[PDB]
Amino acid sequence: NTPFVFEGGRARMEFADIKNVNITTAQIANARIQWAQIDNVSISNAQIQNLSADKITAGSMWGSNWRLTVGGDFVMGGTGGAQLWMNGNRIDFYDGSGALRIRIGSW
Amino acid sequence: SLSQYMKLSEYEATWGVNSTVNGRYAGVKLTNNGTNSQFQVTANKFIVGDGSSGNTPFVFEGGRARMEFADIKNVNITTAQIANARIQWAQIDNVSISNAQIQNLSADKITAGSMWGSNWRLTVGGDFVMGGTGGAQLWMNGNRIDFYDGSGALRIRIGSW
Amino acid sequence: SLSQYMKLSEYEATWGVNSTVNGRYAGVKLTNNGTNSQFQVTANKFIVGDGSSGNTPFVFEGGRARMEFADIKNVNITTAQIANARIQWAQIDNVSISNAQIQNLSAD
Repeated sequence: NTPFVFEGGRARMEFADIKNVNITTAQIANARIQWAQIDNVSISNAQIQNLSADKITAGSMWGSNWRLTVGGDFVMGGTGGAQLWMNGNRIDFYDGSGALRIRIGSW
Repeated sequence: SLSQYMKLSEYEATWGVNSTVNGRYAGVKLTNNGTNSQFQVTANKFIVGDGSSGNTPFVFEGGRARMEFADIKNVNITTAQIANARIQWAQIDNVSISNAQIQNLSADKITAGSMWGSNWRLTVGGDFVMGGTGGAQLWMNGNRIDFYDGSGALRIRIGSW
Repeated sequence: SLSQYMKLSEYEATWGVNSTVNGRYAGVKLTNNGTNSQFQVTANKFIVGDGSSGNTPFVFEGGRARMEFADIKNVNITTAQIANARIQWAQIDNVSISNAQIQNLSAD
């Protein structure tokens, strides 16, 4: 095996153990990390067990039984298929048949 | 031995180079004790130059392996300092981040100071404020839900008056 | 003929010092076939020791490039296992995270 191959300007390595790496550009297919400190990130998909954040700018939000739309509709589901639909004009309570039972706000 | 007190011994085909000048040891000791072949470069600077451009795109210097490019299938790292990092699949046990831009965030628990959509905000104080059509605004917290109209006039209050 | 080692054929200059002890091919084979030169260290341990302290702060051992420090301008990696990682800019197609602490989190 050639588990170090410096070829064509590229240090190919099958394994490495680096105590202290500076990197200018990484292209990492898989990355387990115990303690990161990231000044800026873009991410396509995250799966975070315990997120903490000082400010969250969110487009849409979705839980198992609620959603906050990009438009600002906070919709929560209820027992029996009931639904609170809330936005900056009104709170609507729908029942499990989809019938509006209470409106509070702009009619 | 047509080499310098290094030649090749039986047990250790010691291609030493062992440049000893002013008590600085340099070498290339290809030892092979037949169990561990050790190619010990001893140098303040190990270089791989490319055989084409005289670029030195591997330079180990002063304890530091400098690389112009690398292709590492597996890397343990104790400390990274990465200026730019594209990553296809991360698994991060702990992270601090100063700015994030996440297309699809899933999370089991979100501790949050303030939260801000295009037409809503949940403040650090616990005021959830949604904007509405015409500049209307539902402002709610654990004391009340207030509906303001497009002129900022309170139209409905529910909770503490 | 070269005892401690070498071989210039018209088509390949093999600077191959092939330390073959106990069937461990140690070597360093600088081939040059005039199209590709290859400096093949073959070693259980390619060490770069500093010529100063006898520290070995590059040690290619057992298929693993051990590095006390490194400065890599452009690393492709297939699998990282990073104990601590400061990163100034990242672009992460997928991530699982156990704990995050994010000062400003934009998300679609």
